[PDB]
Amino acid sequence: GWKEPAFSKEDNPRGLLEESSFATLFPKYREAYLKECWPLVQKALNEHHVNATLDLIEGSMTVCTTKKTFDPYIIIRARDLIKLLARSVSFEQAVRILQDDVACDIIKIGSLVRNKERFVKRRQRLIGPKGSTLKALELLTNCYIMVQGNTVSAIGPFSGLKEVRKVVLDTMKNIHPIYNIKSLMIKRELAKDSELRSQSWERFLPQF
Amino acid sequence: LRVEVDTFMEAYDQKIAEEEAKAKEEEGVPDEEGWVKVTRRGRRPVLPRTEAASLR
Amino acid sequence: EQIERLSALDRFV
Amino acid sequence: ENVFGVCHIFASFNDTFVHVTDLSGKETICRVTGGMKVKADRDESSPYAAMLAAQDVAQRCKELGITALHIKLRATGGNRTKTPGPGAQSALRALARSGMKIGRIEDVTPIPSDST
Amino acid sequence: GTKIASDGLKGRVFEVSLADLQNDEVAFRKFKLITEDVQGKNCLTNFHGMDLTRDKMCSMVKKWQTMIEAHVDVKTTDGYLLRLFCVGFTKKRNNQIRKTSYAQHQQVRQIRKKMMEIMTREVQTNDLKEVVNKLIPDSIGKDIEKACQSIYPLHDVFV
Amino acid sequence: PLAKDLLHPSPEEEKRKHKKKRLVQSPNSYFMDVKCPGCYKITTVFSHAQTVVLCVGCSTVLCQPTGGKARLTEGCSFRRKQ
Amino acid sequence: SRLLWGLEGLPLTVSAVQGAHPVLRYTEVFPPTPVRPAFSFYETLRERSSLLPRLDKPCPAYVEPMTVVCHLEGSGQWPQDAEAVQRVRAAFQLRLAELLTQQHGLQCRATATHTDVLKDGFVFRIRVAYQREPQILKEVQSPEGMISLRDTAASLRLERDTRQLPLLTSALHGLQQQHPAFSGVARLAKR
RNA sequence: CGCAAGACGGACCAGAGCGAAAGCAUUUGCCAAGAAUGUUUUCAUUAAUCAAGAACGAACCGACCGGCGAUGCGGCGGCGUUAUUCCCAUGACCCGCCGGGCAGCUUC
Ligand SMILES: [Mg+2]
Ligand SMILES: [Zn+2]
Repeated sequence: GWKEPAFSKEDNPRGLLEESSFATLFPKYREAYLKECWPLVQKALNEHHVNATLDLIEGSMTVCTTKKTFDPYIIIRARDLIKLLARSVSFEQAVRILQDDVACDIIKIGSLVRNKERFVKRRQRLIGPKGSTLKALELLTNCYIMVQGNTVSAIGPFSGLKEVRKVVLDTMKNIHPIYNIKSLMIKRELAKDSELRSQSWERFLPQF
Repeated sequence: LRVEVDTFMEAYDQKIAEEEAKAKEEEGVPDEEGWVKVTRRGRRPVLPRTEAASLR
Repeated sequence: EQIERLSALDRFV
Repeated sequence: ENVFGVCHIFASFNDTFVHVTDLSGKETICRVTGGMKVKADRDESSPYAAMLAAQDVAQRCKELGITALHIKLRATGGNRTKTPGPGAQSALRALARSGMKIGRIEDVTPIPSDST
Repeated sequence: GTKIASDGLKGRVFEVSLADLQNDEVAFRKFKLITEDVQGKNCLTNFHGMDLTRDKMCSMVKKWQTMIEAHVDVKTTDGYLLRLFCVGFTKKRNNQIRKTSYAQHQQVRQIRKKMMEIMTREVQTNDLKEVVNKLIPDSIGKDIEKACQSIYPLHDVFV
Repeated sequence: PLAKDLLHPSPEEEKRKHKKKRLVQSPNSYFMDVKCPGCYKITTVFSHAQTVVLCVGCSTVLCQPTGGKARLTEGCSFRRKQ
Repeated sequence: SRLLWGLEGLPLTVSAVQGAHPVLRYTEVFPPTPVRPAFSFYETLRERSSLLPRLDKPCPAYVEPMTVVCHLEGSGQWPQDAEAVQRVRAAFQLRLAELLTQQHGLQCRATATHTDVLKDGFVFRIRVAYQREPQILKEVQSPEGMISLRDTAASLRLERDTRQLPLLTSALHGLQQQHPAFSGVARLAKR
């Protein structure tokens, strides 16, 4: 069990030389929420000495590094944050990806199905009755998942995000999510049993 | 040279402003014998009195 | 609520 | 002044590649993969392996006079995910920990416009 | 021997941002330079192409406006043949209350037509040296924006 | 609904209604006398003209057909008739 | 040309710079050289930085300014009168000379039709032209009451000096690049 | 870095538009067709619904009078802004009004 070492200003003085920038767009129905939480997001990013600007006229979210910043990768984590906020992800969930342990993935599902009514039906299947299947996915994966429009946003450990992308895309491919959710349950309990770890799990996996 | 240029443009702009104000007063306002003058200052676009427009 | 219902080159610049 | 180079960091979920070239990107200076450091297929994409690969590339650059690097982060792209791998964060950190100066950060993940 | 270092040195393309080529110019515009000759530890380059950054292109495309694109093939006076691309967006007026600002199809074609001749006329009359001097501040895009105000107001016009 | 007298409609009501939906049909078009520049002879032109009208004396283009009312040339003087 | 392409403080930005002189197309029979006047050979006005030939000394050395046509940014605030455009052009001549001597320390003389600039021993004659000026000169309101467009000798002359001449100069400049012997043949033919 | 091949036409893209339905999305040229609107033009009952027959064809309830908002096209009128017309073109915004549409919310 090895954890990544922490990075501080001591590790490099004035590490950054040139300033990098990233910009993202948001719809107007998200404009109101971003307006109140902007005092909060600028406070969070100022800890890493990276600036943010909310352009109301352009409808854009812009983050750019400065001369004080010492961590080069934090701009990537800063760009990922503003993308989630435009996708209606709430502030507390969105800021958590700034920590190194958490990752993010935005999955575009609009292009899969030409027919709009077919697309809506399978999206409702992914959420399921009372949102149970989504949270059944959420608990097994240990990742926070939100479905908004034609995008599915998931954040968490890297192994979790790989599982999310498979099942979410598979739902658009007209194979039922219940098959994938039950498949994950079998996989979890097999991980508990140390025996036959090298042996194949194909027999234990359910078959149609 | 600069004084003459500024002097002429000051006089030229004053003449242009007077013509625009006079035309703005005269737009609409039918006169005696019932004549209304068609101008470009109205809201309906008009056919220009040019050779190119007539041939087109 | 009651109210509601009721020099020469400078021009080129 | 600072002598500049271009560093490409491909970070798949399976493996991490760190590759340094010149400004034009045609001449290879040093390329180390995650598999060359750890002798296990489990840990080819591990952050520990990427940090070891970054240090070996970084130590290579100093005797050649290379002092500053431009970084091009890239994921698998295409029909697959557009998320940087676990090794991306550790490798970028290790390059700065080795004393190498950092230029501009750009993502060069190939994004398809028409889905297949 | 039997192979020349300059042969491998020639034909290399460098992607340099205009901020690294001009003292106070913008940074979202990039230029392509290709090495043509070697002069004793001195590689000499020439103009090869021009492009915009990915983030700048993504930010301009909004949701409630119309996008107009045009392309031409024009030859300069000195024999260089170029292909130029432009993008434009319809602009909402200050006093406008309507949510959407769309231009009709015939208005789009009239805008697209005026896009073509302006690039055509401003390149075939001049040479490669003069064209690059126009591209650095993008005076071509400003000229297109002024000429298209009569048909439909436009913003973010760029080559 | 508002109370309207079908027998005696209001002055602003009949001019606002469609020409076929009035009590008695009445067109919205009219005839006018136009005087071209160059020669001051008077020509009678229909308001919703569908063909270009030329002065008989001097063959000058008077009006250009449009979707609705015909557009008159600049400098011409017009008067409604009747 | 690069100095003009970047000059600041002008109400209208520079849109095009074109040369219209035989020197710039390699067809001058005797090419010029940079010159430095002698102070004692002349007398000085001291109100303007301009020298005058002396009565007793022989004729001074001949210097021919080279014509350069400059087009500004298009705008709709220009006058629609023929003689009024002449006034705005003269103002642009004065403004161009004032800024050039302030930013780069170049000797400039402003005239109602051109500006003379001394740089590196060479003398350039800068002319500012307006795009719609030839169209204004073609406006002829006829007695019967209809305004038309007809070619005029003044209008034809203006189109030749500002539009046709730069095109031929640039076209012949490119031709010399492929054929280095074109300059010798053309200059000998004139002689 | 360059070349070749097979698909596909994102973002812009809307409960918007078009077609009898099934269906229809890069640029440009060409050929025929069409809805609505405008009309003091023309003919004068030439119409409606339909078994048979013919063309095409993916892979609560009822013609139940109305109203209010937006929306697409065409037309009319208008205080003001905004560009401006060699050719090409006479528009962008705001307000009121009349029609036939795509849909909502209400009523009888
Ligand atoms: Mg309308
Ligand atoms: Zn007449």
